[PDB]
Amino acid sequence: DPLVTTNFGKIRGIKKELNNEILGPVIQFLGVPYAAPPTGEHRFQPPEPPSPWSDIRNATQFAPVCPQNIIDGRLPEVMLPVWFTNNLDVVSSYVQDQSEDCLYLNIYVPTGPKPVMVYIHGGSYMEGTGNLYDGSVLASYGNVIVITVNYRLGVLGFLSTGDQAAKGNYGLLDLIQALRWTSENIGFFGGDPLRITVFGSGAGGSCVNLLTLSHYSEKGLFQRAIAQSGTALSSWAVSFQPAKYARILATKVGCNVSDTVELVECLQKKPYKELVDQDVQPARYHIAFGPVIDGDVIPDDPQILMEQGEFLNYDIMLGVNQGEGLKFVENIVDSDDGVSASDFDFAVSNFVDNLYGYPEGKDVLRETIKFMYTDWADRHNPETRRKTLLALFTDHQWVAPAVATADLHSNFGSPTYFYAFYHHCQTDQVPAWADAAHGDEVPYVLGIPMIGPTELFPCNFSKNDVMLSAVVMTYWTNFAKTGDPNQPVPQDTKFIHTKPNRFEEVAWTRYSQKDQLYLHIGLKPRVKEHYRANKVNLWLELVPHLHNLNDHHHH
Amino acid sequence: DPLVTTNFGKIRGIKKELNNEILGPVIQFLGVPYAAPPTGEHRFQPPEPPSPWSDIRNATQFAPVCPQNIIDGRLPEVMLPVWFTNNLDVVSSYVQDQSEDCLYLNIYVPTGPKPVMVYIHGGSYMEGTGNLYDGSVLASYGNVIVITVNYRLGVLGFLSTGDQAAKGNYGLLDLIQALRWTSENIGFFGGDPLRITVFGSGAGGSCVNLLTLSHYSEKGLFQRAIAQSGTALSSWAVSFQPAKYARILATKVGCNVSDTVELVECLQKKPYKELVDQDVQPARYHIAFGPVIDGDVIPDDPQILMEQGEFLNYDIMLGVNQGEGLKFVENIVDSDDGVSASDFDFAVSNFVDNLYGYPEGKDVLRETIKFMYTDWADRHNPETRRKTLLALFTDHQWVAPAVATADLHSNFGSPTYFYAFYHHCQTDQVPAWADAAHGDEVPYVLGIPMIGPTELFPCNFSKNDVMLSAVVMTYWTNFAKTGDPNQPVPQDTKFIHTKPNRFEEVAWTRYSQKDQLYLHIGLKPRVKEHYRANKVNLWLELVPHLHNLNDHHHH
Ligand SMILES: *[C@@H]1O[C@H](CO)[C@@H](O)[C@H](O)[C@H]1NC(C)=O
Ligand SMILES: *[C@@H]1O[C@H](CO)[C@@H](O)[C@H](O)[C@H]1NC(C)=O
Ligand SMILES: *[C@@H]1O[C@H](CO)[C@@H](O)[C@H](O)[C@H]1NC(C)=O
Ligand SMILES: *[C@@H]1O[C@H](CO)[C@@H](O)[C@H](O)[C@H]1NC(C)=O
Ligand code: NI
Repeated sequence: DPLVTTNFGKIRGIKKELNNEILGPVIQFLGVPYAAPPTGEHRFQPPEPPSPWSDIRNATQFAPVCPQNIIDGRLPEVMLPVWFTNNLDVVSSYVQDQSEDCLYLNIYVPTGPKPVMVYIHGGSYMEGTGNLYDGSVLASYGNVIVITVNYRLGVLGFLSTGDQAAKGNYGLLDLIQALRWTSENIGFFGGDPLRITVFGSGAGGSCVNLLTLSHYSEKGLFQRAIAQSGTALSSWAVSFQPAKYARILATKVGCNVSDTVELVECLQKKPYKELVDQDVQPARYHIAFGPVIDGDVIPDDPQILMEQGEFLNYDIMLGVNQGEGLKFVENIVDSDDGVSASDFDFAVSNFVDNLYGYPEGKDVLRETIKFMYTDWADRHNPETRRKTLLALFTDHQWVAPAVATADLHSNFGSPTYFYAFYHHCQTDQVPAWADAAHGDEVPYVLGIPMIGPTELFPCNFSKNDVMLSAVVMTYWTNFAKTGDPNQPVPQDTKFIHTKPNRFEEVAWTRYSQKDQLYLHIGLKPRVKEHYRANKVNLWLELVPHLHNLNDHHHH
Repeated sequence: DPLVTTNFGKIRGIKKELNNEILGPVIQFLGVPYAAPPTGEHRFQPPEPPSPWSDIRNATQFAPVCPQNIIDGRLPEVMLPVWFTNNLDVVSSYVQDQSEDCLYLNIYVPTGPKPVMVYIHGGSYMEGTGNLYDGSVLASYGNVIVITVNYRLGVLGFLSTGDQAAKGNYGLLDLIQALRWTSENIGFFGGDPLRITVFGSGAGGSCVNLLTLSHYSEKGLFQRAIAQSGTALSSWAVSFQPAKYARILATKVGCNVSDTVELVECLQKKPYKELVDQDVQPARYHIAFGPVIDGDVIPDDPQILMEQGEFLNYDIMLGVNQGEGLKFVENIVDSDDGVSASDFDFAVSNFVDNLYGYPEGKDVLRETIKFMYTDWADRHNPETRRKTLLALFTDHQWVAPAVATADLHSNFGSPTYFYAFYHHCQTDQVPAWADAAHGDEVPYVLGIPMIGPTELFPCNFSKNDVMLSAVVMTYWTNFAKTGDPNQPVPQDTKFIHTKPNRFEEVAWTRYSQKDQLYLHIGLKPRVKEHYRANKVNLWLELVPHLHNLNDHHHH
């Protein structure tokens, strides 16, 4: 009978055996309230502490998830993890039970104080749940406590009128409240509040970075951050026109009045289902509801905050996957796995126009970008065209921003580590020609290969996948334990790996803007330098110069 | 007693043994007049046939060379072959005996009709002599007749008033006259007038290409062309402001009168040395005296003629050397063999402004070129900077023009072959870090390694140099024999090679604009595709687009 007494009352967890003969069991505390329900007058308001209870509260099953709709095709596939979009039937079972009363977290405890890794999920800020990420294997394997969190999503978590009526960022404030709850109560579970690492993939990674830029993350709250395939600098990390979308939403539900306070009060009267089901489309590659620059939680544009080093110095780990942008080209690839020269020019031109605006003069940007992403040493290959087009989207939305983020963190003294993920397990839902796509590193970080194929992750993981997952978890948990991916657990070959550990002699060197060393995570691992340096510098150095040659405007 | 009766009279040659035990001797006919002396009223006039003689004329020693000055530092080192500029003391001995009466050619005959290879020398159109190129080894080894030619140089060979007073191109007309003489008389020496191949390096290669664009090269005159490191499309292949320089020269010698006919008549009265010794400097990277677009010999801009396929369909072979542009950077390299970021920016910017003119608006060209030639994967390496800067000059002045030439020839049906020369023998006069420079292929084509170091080519040639020279001569002479570098002599290993022939299994595939297959000539030979495709397309496609973004002007 796993009982723990927290500052709010006694809680009962549940022991769970893992589907691996080597891994020990864990104790799970599911559906733990970390804040009061954000309902009634508390909708569109910062989270309040949870109410205490006098008996023993059971935490043996997941609590309802935050309101969302993932079955009507409103989800931006180019932004969400492929494992999620390709397995909607299973994902749906995890979010079938919903409620506005959804501020709960899950704790996985292995059977001195242990490091705590807090996972922040996120695809587009509109959907998901930490419940989708089983932290059992990571906890048991790395001997760390793993926590998954549910924070307010979409409209309920991010609506903002651009003024005092609704300041936005409720979902981020929930994450901060979950971190405060953890800091104050995890010791009761055997956790170390002085060694808290927050990690997340995709929009979850964006959340991680945004938290490091907020003064609400007081010194000492958490110590390290791991942002996988997600930054605060991408076009879809922040909502820059919140008021516009708040009013479009209001108009659709019959609440669009002149006064913003009355508008919000009206929205607070609506059944949450009504707000969630409306179709509010943002510009392509951008978001409608999400983090906003309120001047308080998020003090200014993240780019400015980063350039000016407006963040505490956490230990930082970040990276990207070889082929993040799969969904960007998957639909235009012909039956021969190739992309035509015409589809290529069309795709590149439209992407540039949406991100940089239409030129009011003679174009130079589109012409230059098409030239740069054309393999002149093999310009006739339709498959190579597919590859370079995919690389363009990957470089622009993930690689460039990640490098810009790494450069600034190291420049300002944050111990930084960078990785490029070049491995994955292909399911029957992904093209045979595809490389690791957005979200593909998640199963490895969570140790799914160690417990075999699951409903959520059905790929038939190989022994090499198990070995690689073990390697990744060792680096990730070493980082959680010391802020150094190499300490204290060496990369050795043990029965758990099932195959020789190919990283035995690979020390993950710290990243610096000068050498830019990074870990190439794959079956042929090694530390390399200047990840895709040519394309990264094209986007960060040359393009801005060319962009300023003309006046541009959007629509 | 080597006697031959030509259409103009009997000529006596001289037998010559070669410094190689395997090679047979050759009969040399040196100083054979192929035209009448272009003196008096014949200065600045097309060449006339030579006068016949009734006795036996001796052709056992070189005739005086055409007027020139190579000792006062007026020679543009960036344009001339390195072996020439680095060994002026020896070169000077070959041009010490000069005369305006200089239209003579040299014939090398091996001891059915044999193919004839006519070598056209040329550094900047102002200096040199075919006498510098001993065709003995090529003739003996390949069993072909080799001819070297002396044509009018500099002022005497190319002065033009831009009108009828002096139409220019006298030196080119001399080459045509030498080819006509060869066509009509080489059979008397055992040569085949139906298999005449013209070849040349540097400005000599430019001459070769210009001849293919002239209507004066009537169908049947010659059948094949080999242009080594030289085209008719480079900035220094043609003189575009002839009148301007004709008048600057006239002013310097006291002949600048208003009437162009009177100006020319005055120049015709001057001692040739007076015209040769004047310092007439053209714009950097351009020429003052050289081929001009007269609308007759050269009907229009070579670029236009090439785009429109205005040339007969010859068998063509063309190529470039790995590091042509050595002299462009050699002087700015520090004692550490590197180039600073500042010197790099300065060199690139100045080169671009000279070739493209100064922009009258915000620059885009300089910024883009600097970005393209920066190795972002090793941006801190000063030696890499040296290499990329050298590559920039090489790509622009030699590679791009050669590829443009090859593409057009193949597009219009000319059987085309392309090579990249990646081997050389370093003398103690060139930097240890340098790769094959401009003119470095000459010793190999001429078989110099077979006879050991010479006064002109003092490098201590290795066994591999001998082997490679043998390989090159086989490809070149096979081309002369059949128009196909692979027939009829196979690339086998014989005692003459001294080392195993590394090209035994390397068939030189024909070049096409689609596959752009070329022969990589080096110690690790093989046919490759799309030589430096990225940089070539940058210059041929992207740059022209960026150039048109602004109005540009020169000074
Ligand atoms: C809590 O769980 C216990 C053990 O399964 C059960 O007996 C009880 O009915 C549940 N509800 C509570 C909190 O009493
Ligand atoms: C909501 O009302 C305001 C003021 O009446 C108006 O400006 C706005 O367009 C309306 N919202 C929309 C987009 O329909
Ligand atoms: C030509 O060469 C021959 C043989 O060396 C020599 O006898 C003669 O004097 C030379 N002069 C001429 C033109 O006969
Ligand atoms: C030569 O004379 C002409 C006309 O008298 C003049 O235009 C030209 O500038 C003179 N040549 C030079 C460049 O000195
Ligand atoms: Ni000017």
